[PDB]
Amino acid sequence: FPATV
Amino acid sequence: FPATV
Amino acid sequence: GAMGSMERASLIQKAKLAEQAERYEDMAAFMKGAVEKGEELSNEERCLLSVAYKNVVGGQRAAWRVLSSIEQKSNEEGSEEKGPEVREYREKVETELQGVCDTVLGLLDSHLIKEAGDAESRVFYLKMKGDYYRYLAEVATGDDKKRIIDSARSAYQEAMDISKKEMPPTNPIRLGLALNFSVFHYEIANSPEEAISLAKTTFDEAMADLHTLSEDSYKDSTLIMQLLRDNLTLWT
Amino acid sequence: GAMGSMERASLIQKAKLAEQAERYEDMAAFMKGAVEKGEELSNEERCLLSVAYKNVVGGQRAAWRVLSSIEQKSNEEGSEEKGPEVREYREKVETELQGVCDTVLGLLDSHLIKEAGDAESRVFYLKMKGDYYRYLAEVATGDDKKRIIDSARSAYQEAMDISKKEMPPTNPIRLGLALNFSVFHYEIANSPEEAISLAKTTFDEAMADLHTLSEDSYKDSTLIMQLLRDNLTLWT
Ligand SMILES: *SCCNC(=O)C(C)(C)Oc1cc(Cl)cc(Cl)c1
Ligand SMILES: *SCCNC(=O)C(C)(C)Oc1cc(Cl)cc(Cl)c1
Ligand SMILES: [Mg+2]
Ligand SMILES: [Mg+2]
Ligand SMILES: [Mg+2]
Ligand SMILES: [Mg+2]
Ligand SMILES: [Mg+2]
Ligand SMILES: [Mg+2]
Repeated sequence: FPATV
Repeated sequence: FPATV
Repeated sequence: GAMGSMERASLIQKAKLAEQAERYEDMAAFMKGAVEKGEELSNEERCLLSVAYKNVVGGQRAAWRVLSSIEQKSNEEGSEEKGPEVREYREKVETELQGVCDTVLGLLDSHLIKEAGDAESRVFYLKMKGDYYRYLAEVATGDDKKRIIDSARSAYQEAMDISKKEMPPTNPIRLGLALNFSVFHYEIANSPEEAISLAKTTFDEAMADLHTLSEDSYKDSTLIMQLLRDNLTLWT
Repeated sequence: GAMGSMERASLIQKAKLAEQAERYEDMAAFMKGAVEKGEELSNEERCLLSVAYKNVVGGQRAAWRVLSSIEQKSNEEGSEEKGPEVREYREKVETELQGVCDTVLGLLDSHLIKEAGDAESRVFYLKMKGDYYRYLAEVATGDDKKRIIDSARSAYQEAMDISKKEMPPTNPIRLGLALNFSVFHYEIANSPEEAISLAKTTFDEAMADLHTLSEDSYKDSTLIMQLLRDNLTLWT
């Protein structure tokens, strides 16, 4: 996972 | 929690 | 709806309790019930809705990735035929994930987006629409895969267009949208250069606007800017 | 049962996949389906059953404790009346937890215990029976509270009697039973001296038997002995 919000 | 298994 | 008989305020209160108890499926069901009361959501209520479903689907995605990895290793040459069980169980998790995405997209379409007139609400909901089509795209393989990808792109793009016209570059909703759309480009659209360009331009434009912010707003904006930098470091 | 049409071996395979994916509710449903095939369980299958339900109910207990703490703080003097919502939601989690306990106890009574003739299976199932009555006791307040507590005590005691006659003092099932029965004494029966005496005697008798063990068995026995010591340190 790359960062997501 | 004390330890239980 | 099983929440139809509960007061809107009680649903919101219980969603907050469920969050404290880390009961995210309950939290999502409470927030679904609150949305279905038909009234628009406040900023805090939108946050509760998004956090609830992000946690539910995040657990499903993590499980799907574990099972898909096992399924691929079982389909290599030299692996022993383990039967249909891995595929079946991956499909079961996948169908449950698709159901959750369809539920969220259904709430956005009926009727959160059409009643959202302020930038902060409309951008937030369009970002969510892009996110949940993105989660569908992660598992999609059929005739509609390209249309699922483009539904995510279209939602994100409309949110970007509104955010660039109506919000400052440090607005956390605008930043979170750009973060996620950049990940869409990298992981879904096979467009790493677009992902990197979007993350860098977003970061730099926010940096130049931080001087306008209070300490509280600075903390929120810089938190998401750090995520942009984290992804840029992963990708370059 | 929703698992009635699936092969026993496929249920066990999927329970293992669910464990890898940290999908413990699925894992428990698969193992429930396997038990309901009517055949006795192997040692590994008993482990899968116990780990699945321990994780499900463990999450429920943690959530119940969060909500009960909030409920008690809302009922002190000076606190603002927040309405029935905290109690209602604590009750909802409590009812779901009781349902899971009733399900496990139902599997043990129909018919795992009555068919368990070897010490390793019978002691394991009687320990589970004590554990799930103990979880019911943690939330019990009604006319049957004392009988729930005594049902846990009775199950644990029968398991202890068999374990002392049929298993070495280092057997991990015997050790885990004693660990949990000791916690029952401390937390449920308001008998801290009995809890401490049981943990100390169990630890010391296992210590004196470690010299008989292989390296693999030593690792399993000493793991549980460390938990006994951890509790003794908490309590003294
Ligand atoms: S909505 C949750 C409150 N905001 C935040 O936690 C953060 C500052 C990270 O911003 C943010 C969160 C979420 Cl869930 C979505 C967006 Cl677009 C922004
Ligand atoms: S049954 C799981 C395998 N055994 C263990 O992990 C351990 C050595 C801790 O022993 C053990 C586990 C469980 Cl879940 C129950 C008992 Cl009685 C003993
Ligand atoms: Mg009303
Ligand atoms: Mg499918
Ligand atoms: Mg551009
Ligand atoms: Mg069969
Ligand atoms: Mg009750
Ligand atoms: Mg004694």
